[PDB]
Amino acid sequence: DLRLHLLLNTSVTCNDGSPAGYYLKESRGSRRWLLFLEGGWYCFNRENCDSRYDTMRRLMSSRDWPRTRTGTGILSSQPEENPYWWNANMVFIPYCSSDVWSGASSKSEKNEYAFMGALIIQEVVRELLGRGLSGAKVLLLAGSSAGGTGVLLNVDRVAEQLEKLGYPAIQVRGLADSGWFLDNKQYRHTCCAPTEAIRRGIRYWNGVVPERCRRQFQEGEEWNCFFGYKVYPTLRSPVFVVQWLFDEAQLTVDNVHLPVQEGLRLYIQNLGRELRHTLKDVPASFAPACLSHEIIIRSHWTDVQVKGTSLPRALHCWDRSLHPLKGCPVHLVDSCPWPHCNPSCPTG
Ligand SMILES: *[C@@H]1O[C@H](CO)[C@@H](O)[C@H](O)[C@H]1NC(C)=O
Repeated sequence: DLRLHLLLNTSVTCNDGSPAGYYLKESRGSRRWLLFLEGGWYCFNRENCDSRYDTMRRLMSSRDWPRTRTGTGILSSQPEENPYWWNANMVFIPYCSSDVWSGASSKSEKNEYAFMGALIIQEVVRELLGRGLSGAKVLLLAGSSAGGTGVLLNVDRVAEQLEKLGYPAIQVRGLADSGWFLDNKQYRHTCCAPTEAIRRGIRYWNGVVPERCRRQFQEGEEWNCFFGYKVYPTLRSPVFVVQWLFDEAQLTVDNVHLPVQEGLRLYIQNLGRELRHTLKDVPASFAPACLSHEIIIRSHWTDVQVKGTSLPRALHCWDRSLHPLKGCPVHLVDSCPWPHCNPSCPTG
């Protein structure tokens, strides 16, 4: 029910130079817009991007994209599946730039691949203004995994872009799902250490980060802005953070692969404690004590609860807060210390 549109500006491309695009389901009565950034890791040199092109080509190219996609979770148009924003205009932006949505570089005689993630978002926003976004009251930029980090890197640029295009009434907000990572010590050492790979990626991609964060960390240190707890305080747009306390991707880059003995037990408990600590001053957040990865486009996303409140409810309470609320909380972080100490955790 979401229909493919390739970008009219065909200079804004996926990795291999094919045009980027978006899937759109309009809702005629609605002034709410949901733009969702797909995730799927990244690549950061010629050799690992070549490998990704062999076996993950849909993440690098639009050549084989289907004409439609079915919206699931927060992208579902059915109230039964999506209590939050079922009647919104929905946009799914495929991740085909392998750059955590940060890149601003074209394929050229010096570049085998194009890394245009940041420009893809800008161009989607620009072309949507002629399809009804000009009349929007709220634009929620959402995303899972690398797309969740992409929200953090791009939400304020979308707000700046709309302001400079003459649309200061559109309220831009962010929803970052499973994109809030820690640059912590690995349980065992190896690469991968995400700090080093992101450092190399930014140079390979011509990656860009939000301006205030860039000005804090300065040249050569912009990799810091890919880490939510560092970039979030620099952002002006309201951002709701969704993060499993024991995220599978975090554990993977930490070289944890699950009878747990004391060293690993303490490692996992300390990871949950550190994640919880970084969310202490994030007023809008949903952080269940589960070992999982992504939530908001999963069909059963309504099932998990923190302190008896589901994520669709928390997001609705967030909406109300942006118009504390009795019985409508927006800060929901588990305090129990082990995966699945919350009984509503996904089953697998
Ligand atoms: C196409 O996109 C590029 C890169 O974002 C930009 O420089 C150029 O002005 C755009 N052209 C049109 C016609 O939108």
